[PDB]
Amino acid sequence: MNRIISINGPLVIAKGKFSIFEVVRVGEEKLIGEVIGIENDKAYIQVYEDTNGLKVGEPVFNTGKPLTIELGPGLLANIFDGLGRPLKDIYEKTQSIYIPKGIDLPTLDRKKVWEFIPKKKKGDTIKGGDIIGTVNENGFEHRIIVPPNVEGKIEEIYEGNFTIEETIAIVNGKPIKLYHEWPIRKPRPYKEKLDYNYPFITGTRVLDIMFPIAKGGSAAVPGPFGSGKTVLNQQIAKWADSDIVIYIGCGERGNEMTEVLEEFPKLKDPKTGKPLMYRTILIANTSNMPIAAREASIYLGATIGEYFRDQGYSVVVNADSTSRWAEALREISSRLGEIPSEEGYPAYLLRKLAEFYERSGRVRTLNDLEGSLTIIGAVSPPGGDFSEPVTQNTLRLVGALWALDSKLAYKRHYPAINYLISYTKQWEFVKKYFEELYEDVIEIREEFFAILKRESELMDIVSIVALSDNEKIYLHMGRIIREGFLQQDAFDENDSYSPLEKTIELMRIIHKYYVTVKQLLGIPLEEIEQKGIHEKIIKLRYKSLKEFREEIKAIEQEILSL
Amino acid sequence: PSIKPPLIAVELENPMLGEVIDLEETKAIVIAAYENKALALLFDYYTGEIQINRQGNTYKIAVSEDYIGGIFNGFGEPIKPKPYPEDYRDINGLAINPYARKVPNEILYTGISSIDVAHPLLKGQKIAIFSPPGLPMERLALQIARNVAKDKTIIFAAIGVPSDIYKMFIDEFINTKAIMNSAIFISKADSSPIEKIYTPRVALTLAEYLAFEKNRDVLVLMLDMTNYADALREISTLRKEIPSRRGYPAYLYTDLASIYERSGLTSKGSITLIPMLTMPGNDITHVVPDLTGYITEGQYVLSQDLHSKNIYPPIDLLKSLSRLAKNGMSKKHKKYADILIKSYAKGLEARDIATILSKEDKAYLKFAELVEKEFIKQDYYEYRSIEKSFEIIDSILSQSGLP
Amino acid sequence: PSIKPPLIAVELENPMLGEVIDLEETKAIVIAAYENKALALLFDYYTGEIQINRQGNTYKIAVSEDYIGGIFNGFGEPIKPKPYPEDYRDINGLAINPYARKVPNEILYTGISSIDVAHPLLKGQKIAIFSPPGLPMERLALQIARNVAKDKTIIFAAIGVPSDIYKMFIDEFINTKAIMNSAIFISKADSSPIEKIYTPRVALTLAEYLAFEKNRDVLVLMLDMTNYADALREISTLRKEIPSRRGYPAYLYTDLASIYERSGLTSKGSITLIPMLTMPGNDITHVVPDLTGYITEGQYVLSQDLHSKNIYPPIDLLKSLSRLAKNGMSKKHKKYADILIKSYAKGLEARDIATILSKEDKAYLKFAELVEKEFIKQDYYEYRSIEKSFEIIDSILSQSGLP
Repeated sequence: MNRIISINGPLVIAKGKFSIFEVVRVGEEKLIGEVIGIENDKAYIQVYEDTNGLKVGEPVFNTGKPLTIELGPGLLANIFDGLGRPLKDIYEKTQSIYIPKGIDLPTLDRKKVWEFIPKKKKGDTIKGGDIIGTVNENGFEHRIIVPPNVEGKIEEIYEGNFTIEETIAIVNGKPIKLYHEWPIRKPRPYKEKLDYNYPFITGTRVLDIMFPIAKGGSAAVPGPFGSGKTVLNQQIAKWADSDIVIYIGCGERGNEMTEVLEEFPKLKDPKTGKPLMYRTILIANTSNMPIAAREASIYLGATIGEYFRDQGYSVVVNADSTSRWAEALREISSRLGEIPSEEGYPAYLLRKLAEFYERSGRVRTLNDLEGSLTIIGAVSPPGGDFSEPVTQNTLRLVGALWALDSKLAYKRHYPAINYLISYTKQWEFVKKYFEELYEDVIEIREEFFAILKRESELMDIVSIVALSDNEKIYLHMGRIIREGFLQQDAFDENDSYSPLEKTIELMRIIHKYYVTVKQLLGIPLEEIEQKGIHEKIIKLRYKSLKEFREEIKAIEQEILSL
Repeated sequence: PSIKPPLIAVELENPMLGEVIDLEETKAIVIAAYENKALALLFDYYTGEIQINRQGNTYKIAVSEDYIGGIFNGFGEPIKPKPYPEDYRDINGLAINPYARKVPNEILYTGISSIDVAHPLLKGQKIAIFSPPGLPMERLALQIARNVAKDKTIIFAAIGVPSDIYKMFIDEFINTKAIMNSAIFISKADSSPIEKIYTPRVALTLAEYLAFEKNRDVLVLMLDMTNYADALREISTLRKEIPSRRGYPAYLYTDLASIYERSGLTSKGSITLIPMLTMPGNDITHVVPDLTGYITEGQYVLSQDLHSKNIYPPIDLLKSLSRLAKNGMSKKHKKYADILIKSYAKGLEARDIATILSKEDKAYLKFAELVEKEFIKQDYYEYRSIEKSFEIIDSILSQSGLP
Repeated sequence: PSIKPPLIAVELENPMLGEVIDLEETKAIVIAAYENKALALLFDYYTGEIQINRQGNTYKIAVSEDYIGGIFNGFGEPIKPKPYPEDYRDINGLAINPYARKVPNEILYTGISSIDVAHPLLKGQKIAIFSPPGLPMERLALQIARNVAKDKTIIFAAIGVPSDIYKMFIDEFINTKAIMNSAIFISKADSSPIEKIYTPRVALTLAEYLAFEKNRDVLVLMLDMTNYADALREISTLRKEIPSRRGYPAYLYTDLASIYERSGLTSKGSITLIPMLTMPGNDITHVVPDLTGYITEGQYVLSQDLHSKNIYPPIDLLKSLSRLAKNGMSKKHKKYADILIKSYAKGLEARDIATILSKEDKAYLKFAELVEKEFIKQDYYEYRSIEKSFEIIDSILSQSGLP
């Protein structure tokens, strides 16, 4: 009965009875789509696939349900798309390197045999979000949580080896599997919203000290190309203090997604010793892939992130980049024939962005546990102009700014975090951690900011020549902070990851160096730098582990100006 | 029957502008009207078919003191006991007669030297807070309300703010035990635009009732105004009309004026309003903070430079403004404001120069140097008297080289 | 039946998006489709009435190795023997699975010191060449293809280029005897926009066939991308939709991404793509080179300042980029890239200053002075080894005052 009447890019207008946000199958090729608008007898539908070749005499099938995703064991160490389809199985079912249109395969492996170990017993009353048991997913304790809607006592409950489609327990005349469907546009419910308590360790010496956030917080990494939005976020996907890491390659390079598949199983977690891939879930909808699936990819990883959050773990989601998602919204809203807003974007840009950034939050799960979803969004402003809708709207939703400056990226100062405009509105929530476990860090943090501040002030003065010795000291210490603390080679074997033990010691060794130079201001700085002690501090970050400890107690001996 | 949330099309027999139409499990506001056709904005989210229940009225809220001590949303709907209904009133209110008005002349001391001395706040005066993204603007509001609303009702309207923003206000009210002396209206970030525009309209409808009818002094804080203009632009886009600069509607000024003007001083009570907005891209000439400055009786501009110097509050003394300030400042108080500003302006002028001067410009440079470190810089939990603020100025002057 | 070349209107019983319709002496592409109405773009020029012959397919080209050694247009039509037909394929192709991909790790040495050392080119890597109008960008491409495609197939797509541009490529292929090891697709300047957009689409459709199906390494060069975006904007204008910045369509990024992403490295073969575009007004933040930089894995920015100093290639070492460069650079190779860039960046920094310094900044200034004259400057017919490039750097360092 249903039939297409208009085809316009990713937008397809059909003629028939439809409900809003309903999954459909476009054409005789059955293309997965979603109804977004209704015009009387017609319905506006977006297609998550190619529409180049579709006829007007093609039908559109119904489903009756919304866009969902299989939430269970089989997501770890695997790469999926915007619709949550295995890029591994597609390559194996088709024996081709290309991605066909209209290939509908289940997300999780159906033939995989898991070992379900229950935690509840027969006759026990179960609610929603409760942990019925745990499943060892490659070294991970995947706590199987029941859907938030079910309720009652356990009639039957099993144990041992099962597949993802088998029943592990039956509650109230209804079987319970290891997976459950959930609308990706419908956020997962939580008990209550908790307050910030623990900071979010990233492994980078600038996102942990200068501009750190709390667990369950939100951030933004904007900037032009060549800055390092992908490289920095992957480092966050490498060495984050998190149980579950999610990286959403939204409309970017396919090689940047392949990079994750190649370099992660090789590296090891600085907390478990297990490969990074076991705690990593990939969502891949590249720039050449369907633009409508960019939005779905965002709602997908956010939902899966909330799934492991409801289990009671630490979840981090890296969306790179949100500017492609905003472009997708721009494209769809343009095809619908709606009035454009600022810079061509739709008027409800801030609202749609709020449907993603608000999912973040350290909350109380439905089973009285402490979950945490930290969201890091990447923005790609045209020409490195932060004064743009996508950036400016995100700035009024996040808790911190991790801006990437062009001038720093120009002289190869990576990471090019602009330590002037960048900020953090969650410092007063995380200042308790560092102060308790390391007394003198806020003492030096202000000092580091002060040195970097006046150096920027003196930098407008350097365009003339011929300065006071009390002014030349900041130009000296500023070089030490930048190269020996702010700079962090992401490709160096021992500088890629930096534990707080290494980071704080760098804050201590510079502070110990600063209090020495200020005392010698009675000898010229030229003689102080003649010893070459400052150059020895710069080489510290490139040192391994045991060698780094030994140079610290070697500089301290050179510190002695007696 | 066109359905694309939150905007819908509906056939109605002679509709009404701003008419409320009850649906199955939600409501809607008729924003457009031509013949028997109309467009409506949903309160939240809807899905299925549309039995329509036309009320025949605009959105009216009940007026009482039940709101004082409870948390609500953009519609005034109870989130925490439903308020007594309760004399329904138009949330848009009416235009206050300037003949019945009274120019504010009573200064409300904040305890902040960077405010009380130069650009003090008066009771009933409307004044905004301009702030670059990421700067402690929320703390600046909480610190003010802590000290100027000890004997007043604190009505707070949250406009499109994240859960980290409004709960920063809520928790502060609980810790300071001012939660029961306050009324909070919260419109979430992903909430409907119709909810993000009614929020400051229902908060002031209550404010007008408490202050000008129940005879009280009411302090009203709102945030974020940038989100409010974003919400209004969203509706202006949906309602097929011609946009303007940055897609914003032409009636942006009047709409923002239909909020700020809903405050002042009467012989019965007063409404002290402090709007807050993050300047997009740290630009004061942006379409939102500019028109705001054309309405508000002054503003508090925050400084990234001072913020980078770890200075709280990072208020720019020379950019900040208070028009009705001199209406409460005495002959002695006016002296300090002139001495401070003029020497600080000549100090910063001597900061750009003498870099790459004489003994005269050496003192002014030291003055502005000691002002930012001692006078402007203040602890978040520190209260100062106007005399204490004078003691600081008199001390700085005696160190710079000035009289 | 509306006729205004090259855009036409036509009544078709249930049309198809991208459908090819044979006319009397030409063809057309159905770009629009609503009910029984459709808009089409002609391949060339037409005049008279319109018997329509609907194929029912998108524009499909035959895939073979007949193209290797022949000159074609934007449609793949023979200009020089018609290719064997030949397994027709969709010119748009398909999205390559990133799981099946392989991150390039094999550097293709160009023989150019300003490239090989700092930002080298890898096999399968996509990298663009940004150039101000009138600068030898074409020679930069011909010099690269001369040295990195000695054992590879050189597919060249000409996009809206004058007769002086593509014949500069053709004559070079004949003189270097690489004409039979190449495939050329040329869309003229005054050619139809439908031809100027299919040109890089049919060139890569062949590239995907040769590399990922016939197991080969293919180097693909294209120019001009600025004309391609101009051609796409032309169609976006004809098809009544809402434009954006500078009249360009909103889907500019994705469309440019539907070309650059059609390249990489597989276990069977590889596609080395080098797009080229003249930055309008010498602005890298222009709508065309900006989005290109957001897709391409690095770029080679040309310098007018160096060009005025008679320096070839006029490549800006500090502006140029190669993301996957460090994936092939050894521990020794990485050292030179750091030493070069950092000292050259500190050298130019010492060039702006010390004009109107110390012995330290005297050496770096001399370094950047000797880099542009000896290291960057290279004859068009000069090939250098990576060791020879090291010999230059080591020599410059030993003259500046550096170690």
